[PDB]
Amino acid sequence: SQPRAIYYVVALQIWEYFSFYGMRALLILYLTNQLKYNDTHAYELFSAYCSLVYVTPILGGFLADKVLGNRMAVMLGALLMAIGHVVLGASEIHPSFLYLSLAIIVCGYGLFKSNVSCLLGELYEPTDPRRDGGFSLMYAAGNVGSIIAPIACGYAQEEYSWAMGFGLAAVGMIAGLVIFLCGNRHFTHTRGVRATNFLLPNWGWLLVLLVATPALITILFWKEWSVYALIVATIIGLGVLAKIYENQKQRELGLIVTLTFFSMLFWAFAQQGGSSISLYIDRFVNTVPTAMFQSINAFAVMLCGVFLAWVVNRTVRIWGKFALGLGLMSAGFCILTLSARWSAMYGLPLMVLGLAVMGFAELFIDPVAMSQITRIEVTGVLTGIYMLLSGAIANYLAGVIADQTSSINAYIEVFDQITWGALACVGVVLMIWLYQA
Repeated sequence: SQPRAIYYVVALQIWEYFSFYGMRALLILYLTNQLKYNDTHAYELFSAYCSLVYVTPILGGFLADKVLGNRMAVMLGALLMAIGHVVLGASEIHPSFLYLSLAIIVCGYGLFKSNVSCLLGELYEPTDPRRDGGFSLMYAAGNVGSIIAPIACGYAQEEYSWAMGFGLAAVGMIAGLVIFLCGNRHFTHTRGVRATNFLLPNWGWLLVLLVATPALITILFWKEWSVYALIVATIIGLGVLAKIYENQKQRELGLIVTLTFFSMLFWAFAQQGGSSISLYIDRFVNTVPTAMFQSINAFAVMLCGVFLAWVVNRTVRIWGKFALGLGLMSAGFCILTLSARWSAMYGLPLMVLGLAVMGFAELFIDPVAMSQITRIEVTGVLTGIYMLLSGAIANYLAGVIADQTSSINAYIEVFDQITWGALACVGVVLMIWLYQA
């Protein structure tokens, strides 16, 4: 019972999410298994990917805020992502096509994330009730594609080849793109730039897309450089946060810093969960295995979300929310660590449980880091810095935790340790807002 363009953006979200998360499902697995790549190199690449995927939407999603509009930069984000996924099928020739494909998709996603959010944002007026139902349709559609994808790319891989899998990701994105580009009625009117800021006609934008691509290619390629470009972006975000420290009297600011810190540690555990458990899985297992477990992440998230919207102070709220998210990440890793050491050491689906509780909490925290940002004291920037630290830094940290994993005894080492550590985060949170009350 919504407008036309909403069904469109919904379908494009389901197919884009399908593609991306199916690929990222196969990513670390493929990377170790048919590569020639050892564990740690694969961890640095995968990490690098996930992390930059969280970085580019800043500069990328802005390209549609200023010169391009939210019509063009989404179809561009989607084209970049499609071609990236396709070149990512041909990756088996040379250590080129890999970083090529990955940079094309980091660029594409870089556009598409914030561009599609702002694009749906440009449809409804500040009257429509159906606005919220459309964004919750974005939630649910995206997450449905999230449970569907790794089982689709999964059953596509092993009974055919990695080719059919990654090309199924590409094909999914292609169908999402066909679905979007078919027709009209979308808006945001991309225009306005005619030639030079400093020598900056279209040549500047060609240069921007092209050159952004190998700037990303060799960063995943050298991968030493990978770590450092974040450190660049990091001194940037921190210097800016520091600038944000206008007067205004009272400023939830530093306690939002507190937020983005605890959510950073959180996402380190969550993403590293994704990769380390992705490899751990096929190596120790008590119909297809492997990459289809990211589907139980997505599915636990959907269960918990369905029950969340089914259920319904800046003190009691944030207290409980963060302490519960952290608490269940920890518990998930306790049940997971005891899944590994019970499956083996003295004799597992309880690992499925561990993941399910990891999603179970994923639900719980970071609406609150995001609610608190929109509610601040401008707003759109704060969530950029947040997405930087929390998204990026936590994905590279996820990568490091992974490095420090790479047998079953080491895996158990890191899982147990991050259970007591996630729990340390919980405790500190509990203490904090208990003392707030």
